[PDB]
Amino acid sequence: DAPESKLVGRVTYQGQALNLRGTGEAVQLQLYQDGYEKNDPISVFVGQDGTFSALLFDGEYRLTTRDGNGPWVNNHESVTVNLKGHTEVNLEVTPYFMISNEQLSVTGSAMNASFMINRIVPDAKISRVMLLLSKTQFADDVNNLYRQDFSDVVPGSVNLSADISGNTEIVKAKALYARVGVLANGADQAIYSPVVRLK
Ligand SMILES: [Cl-]
Ligand SMILES: [Cl-]
Ligand SMILES: [Mg+2]
Repeated sequence: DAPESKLVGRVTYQGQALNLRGTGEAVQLQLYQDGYEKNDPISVFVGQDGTFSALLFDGEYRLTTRDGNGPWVNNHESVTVNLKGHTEVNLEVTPYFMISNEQLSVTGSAMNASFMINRIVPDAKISRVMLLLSKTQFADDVNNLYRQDFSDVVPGSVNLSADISGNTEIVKAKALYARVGVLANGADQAIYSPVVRLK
């Protein structure tokens, strides 16, 4: 009916893609269009690696975060998109925390996780830190085979060990993936490390 094109994008911080919950419509962005035709915003769901893709009608769009949704300041961050042919964009946000220098491993007895939690927003506080394992490439606070929360972690160097002994599902798993998550006080979603395949 009208020219259509693929829009590909990423949510980033200082140009680096964010690691998020990419399942269950956990993290969404909105695409707005201003014109005669009173077009409602289009919802786009962000993946685990912070990417999104949409087949849309060619035109001018305003890509923004959804109010109060995501592990970042509720600043209504936005970017103008001129969609004509295959187009790629990024959207800069301000995360509460960033996870870096991750070292994730499993023994027969424990999941060991060493990493750094960097505070980006000066008054942000950590609500919980999560150690996760999954049988699949998808791992998050809902989608996992094993989850252990830590509620007294502060920013800086972190060294955690979660007891996975006696967990038959981990022993049975043909493939095993690990991830860590950090949820800020007042946020609806955590920030994560990349998913690491352990077996
Ligand atoms: Cl062992
Ligand atoms: Cl569990
Ligand atoms: Mg901005």
